[PDB]
Amino acid sequence: ISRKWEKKNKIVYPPQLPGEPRRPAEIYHCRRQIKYSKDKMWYLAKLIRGMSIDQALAQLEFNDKKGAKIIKEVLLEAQDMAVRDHNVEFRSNLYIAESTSGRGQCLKRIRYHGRGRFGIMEKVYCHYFVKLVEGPPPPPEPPKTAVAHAKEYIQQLRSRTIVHTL
Amino acid sequence: KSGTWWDEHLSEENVPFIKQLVSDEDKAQLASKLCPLKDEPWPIHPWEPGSFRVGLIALKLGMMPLWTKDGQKHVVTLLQVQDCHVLKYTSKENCNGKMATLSVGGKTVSRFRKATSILEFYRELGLPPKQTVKIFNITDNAAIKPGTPLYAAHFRPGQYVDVTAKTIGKGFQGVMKRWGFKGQPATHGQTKTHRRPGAVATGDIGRVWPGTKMPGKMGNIYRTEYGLKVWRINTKHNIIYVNGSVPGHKNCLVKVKDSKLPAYKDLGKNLPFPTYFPDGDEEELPEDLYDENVCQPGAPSITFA
Amino acid sequence: AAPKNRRTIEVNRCRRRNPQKLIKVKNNIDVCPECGHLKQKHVLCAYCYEKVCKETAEIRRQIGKQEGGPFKAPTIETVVLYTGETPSEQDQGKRIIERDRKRPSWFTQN
Amino acid sequence: ISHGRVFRRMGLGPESRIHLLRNLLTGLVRHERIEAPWARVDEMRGYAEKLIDYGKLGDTNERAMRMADFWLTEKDLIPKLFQVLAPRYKDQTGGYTRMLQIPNRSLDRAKMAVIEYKGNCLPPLPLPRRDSHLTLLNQLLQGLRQDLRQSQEA
Amino acid sequence: QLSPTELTEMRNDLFNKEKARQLSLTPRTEKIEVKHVGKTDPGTVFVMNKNISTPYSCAMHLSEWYCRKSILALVDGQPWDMYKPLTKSCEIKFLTFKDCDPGEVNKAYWRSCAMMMGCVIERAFKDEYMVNLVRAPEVPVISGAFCYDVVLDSKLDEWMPTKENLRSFTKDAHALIYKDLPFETLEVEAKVALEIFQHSKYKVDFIEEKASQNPERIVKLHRIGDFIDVSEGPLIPRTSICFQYEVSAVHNLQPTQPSLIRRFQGVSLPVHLRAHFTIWDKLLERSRKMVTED
Amino acid sequence: TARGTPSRFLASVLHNGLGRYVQQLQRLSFSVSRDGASSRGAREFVEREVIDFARRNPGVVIYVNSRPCCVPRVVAEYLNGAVREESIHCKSVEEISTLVQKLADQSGLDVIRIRKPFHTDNPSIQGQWHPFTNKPTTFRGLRPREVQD
Amino acid sequence: TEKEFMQHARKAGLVIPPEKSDRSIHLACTAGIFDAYVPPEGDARISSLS
Ligand SMILES: [Mg+2]
Ligand SMILES: [Mg+2]
Ligand SMILES: [Zn+2]
Repeated sequence: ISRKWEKKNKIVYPPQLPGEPRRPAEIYHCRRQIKYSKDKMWYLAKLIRGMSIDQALAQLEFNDKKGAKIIKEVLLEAQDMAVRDHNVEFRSNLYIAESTSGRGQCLKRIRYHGRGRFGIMEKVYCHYFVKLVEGPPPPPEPPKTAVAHAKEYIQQLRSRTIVHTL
Repeated sequence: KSGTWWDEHLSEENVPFIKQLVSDEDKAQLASKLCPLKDEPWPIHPWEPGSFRVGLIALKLGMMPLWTKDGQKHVVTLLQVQDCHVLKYTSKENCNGKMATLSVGGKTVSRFRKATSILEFYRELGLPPKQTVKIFNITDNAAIKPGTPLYAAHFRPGQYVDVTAKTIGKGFQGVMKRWGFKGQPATHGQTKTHRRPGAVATGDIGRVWPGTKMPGKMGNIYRTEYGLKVWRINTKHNIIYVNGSVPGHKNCLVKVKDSKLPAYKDLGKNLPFPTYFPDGDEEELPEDLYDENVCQPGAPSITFA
Repeated sequence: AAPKNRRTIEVNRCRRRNPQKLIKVKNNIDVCPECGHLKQKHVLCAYCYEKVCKETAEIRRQIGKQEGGPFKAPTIETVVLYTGETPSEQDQGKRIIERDRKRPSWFTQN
Repeated sequence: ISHGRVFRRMGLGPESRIHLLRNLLTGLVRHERIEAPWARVDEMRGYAEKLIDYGKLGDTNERAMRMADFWLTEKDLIPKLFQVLAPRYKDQTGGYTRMLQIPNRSLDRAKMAVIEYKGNCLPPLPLPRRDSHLTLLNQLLQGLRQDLRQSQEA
Repeated sequence: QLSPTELTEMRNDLFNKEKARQLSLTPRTEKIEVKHVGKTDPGTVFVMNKNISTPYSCAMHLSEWYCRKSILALVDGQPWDMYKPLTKSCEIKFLTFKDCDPGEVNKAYWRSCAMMMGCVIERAFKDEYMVNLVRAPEVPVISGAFCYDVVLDSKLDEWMPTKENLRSFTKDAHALIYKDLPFETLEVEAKVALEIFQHSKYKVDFIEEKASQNPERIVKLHRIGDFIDVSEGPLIPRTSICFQYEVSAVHNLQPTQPSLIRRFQGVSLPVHLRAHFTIWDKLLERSRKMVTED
Repeated sequence: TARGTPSRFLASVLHNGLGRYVQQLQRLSFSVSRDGASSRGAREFVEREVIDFARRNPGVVIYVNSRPCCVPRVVAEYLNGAVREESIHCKSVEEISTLVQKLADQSGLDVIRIRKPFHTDNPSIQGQWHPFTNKPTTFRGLRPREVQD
Repeated sequence: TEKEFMQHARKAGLVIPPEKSDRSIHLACTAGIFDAYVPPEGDARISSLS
């Protein structure tokens, strides 16, 4: 097995001189061996990806999927140790950086079928990973405007050379 | 970032006030257009051969039996014209077509459920928003100034009209209900085959021809019925009695215009052109305009010869 | 019918990660004016609905204890009374339920 | 094709549908406030509304007594309907019940609803309230109402 | 005299110099126990920094719902600006637009929109013309529109704005809303404000009367972008609070022979109280009518 | 293949040879084992040739380190920073001499596919072709099917 | 198929080593001061009065 996510909270950076700006706080948290499908949990992780911690909690509270409450508690305890142990001033000044699911250890059981046949069913388990970064969520990338298309097309036309010659 | 409706933040004392305020304004706007011939009307031209006038939008009320002096019974669909007006005019050159177009609407609805662009378009027109808008192909001499109301008297008894409306939807349906396939026998060994389409194509092509009759959605599409004559017209309620049945359910909006059949061309010589103007009329129309063959309800019982 | 060829992960990603397959963001979430917990616009607040049920359950428990038997529904009105309360002038001839508690602020007395 | 079909297909059939509605109605009569699936609450609401109308007819009316006998499985509730519920709504011509949406139950995430008879002795539900008249939008509309009111009277 | 582009530069410099001075006289780090009094999440205690922390900072401690919804802060029963630094440990309460009695919130919003609309007056007209504002009347909300008193040059005696001119004013305000400038407040001595607005006689009169009614003889100055105005009472946190903006019309007060007074008028509505297009249209018609204080 | 290997254009280092030629090889480091059959070719090479090679190329520094090793190696460094490491595991003497001589002539640039076998900063002296190069000009330059005044 | 996890873990702290054992934990220092010494008030001023 691999448990690198837990150790990611134990790395310490050297003290920063006043010249350089403030390094935003980051917290790595994960819950292991959840009785859930990693594919099903992926949708919830992608949904709350890139949003604020409190907005994510509101979205997860009213979601009907079972995995929603699991992530909600994981986000709640992640916010707790962030302020308590990670020098986070404002508990609402956090946004989700990366949220994803990984396959856990699963058992193999027999599913009976007719005519004496059988099928190997699998009790799926999965992990959930989440990283929280202090500060307001970054703005989403604006749609690429028509003028942006215009200059890009000009650049391609200006970057062409006479090929297969001197 | 959150959706909203008109009465979301209104208190208990403000909801009735707003509801009556818009209601009063809507009635005032509608009543301000009752005199089109005095509000600088467009020039009126005499009828000429090959001229096409504007149509109407009505609401399908229902059907009643109707008898004639011959003794036969015919069913008639009640088409009521309510709040029908001309919205805008597009010239032939602007509309890049063979004939100019005219926009007509009807069945005024609430302003709180309309788009911002539509609301401001009706704001300058000085009319409440309509439920549906239809485009009629007309000639240059048949132009009508926007804001002019229209009535069921635009048509006359003995005239053949065409009606187009969306048919009654029936959702996803099988081949038997949709295309009238014969199906399969219910007994004699048939196994799970009683409404199946069966073969869809031949084996050599190795594909399915486009347009093949297949199970799918039915209805909720625009269909037009031709060759429908007008037996009776009610002036007071603005109701047209068109012969036969028309597509669409009850209380549905149907676009009405003159018949396009070749045998019925050049029949608008005596019809109003470009439309009927009750305000400028010298005389008042009767309550009901009947057909020559239509027996009036108050007339004595028919005795045949 | 059986699959003819194995579907590649590129095709599966295009299907599983389709925009309509994703969970849509809800924009009808607001804070409850009373308790401060999240609630939907058209749905009663979970905190306030649940606290009413517990009080209702306690009163109903007192209802049955005073009732003391099935098929004995009273033919009179019922009024619940809290500690330090007396029957009102209009509260006469109606079944009285005694609650060993202080009347809640949200439970306005008629 | 279901056009104009005003009755839902619930339970094991028409007999089961009536029985399920009857059980919900009986609990609504006895407890004055019940919670049930949203669709079942909406269907049962019409039957609950009409019960008081039969109750207002009086217990001496034989038609109402037969209807109350069938629709109330517990016979002790019949005196309550004819002597408690009906006198309470004698001045009210409609809307005896109010129906609200509650958060979905955790068992199966079903759409839940609560229906209760008005004028009950239970603690009031957290009914949704419209905006107060003292807010900025209401005040501006109130000012428009007054100025319009003073314009027409003069 | 001094050009307008340099007048803003020196006024901003004076505002920054005063703000630095207020921070300098303040000690490094002191703790004030601010207790949260309200119907939601009671008993919470905020140990913040004096003259550094703000009611907004306490709001971020709880959740973003307070930050987004709380338009005004209630300190010890008197209104407090959202971004105004706290001076002592005291109980705190937050107010929203959709409250039982949002009278102070509406009044704060009414004065906030006056400054925004008042700000675009100077930038609207030509550089050759001169514009000197008089004051911001405390017009009631129920009047239907907020008003600002402006005086124009002797060239525009008979000049009245048309529809396009009023449209241009709205476009500038919407750009001002789009830029999302927070409202910055500063409590300063009367003499300090007098030298800031020494080039405006009306502002000098406004400062001296504000100091007269104030026993401490201190006035509050609010800053938006590069614009500084003398306003009475707390304002909304940022310019993004208002959603629908429009200036109704321009009216001339009487008499005009001693001095020409132009009463510009407009109406606004915030995001939390968004209205329908038809409802907003009727409010615009009502706001176009002239309004006077009682 | 070319599609799976990065390419570059033909070029030199600081226009070497334009005014004078500068030897691109700058340093050589040799690892030789005193005992071991793998270093016999390397050993005899430095007994008879490394002296003559050093005199031939005075601008190249040669280091000969004698340490135990299983694979003799030679490391070449160039002025552009490129480092080349070649093994001398069990080769003869006449072929290491050719190998060593080859590194001297190399310019140190990457030995990858060359897009063009020629390179020049001035491909044209009379001007590059443009659509108007062979187009006559009419009176006042009137466009086709147009009139003036 | 019958394969399962090895989830036989019982919560265990570090409280008491097994008893009736000659070997015992050797302590190097005491838990707390044997007698508490109360500092006199005003010792900060006594610091000035060296
Ligand atoms: Mg078997
Ligand atoms: Mg249908
Ligand atoms: Zn609540």
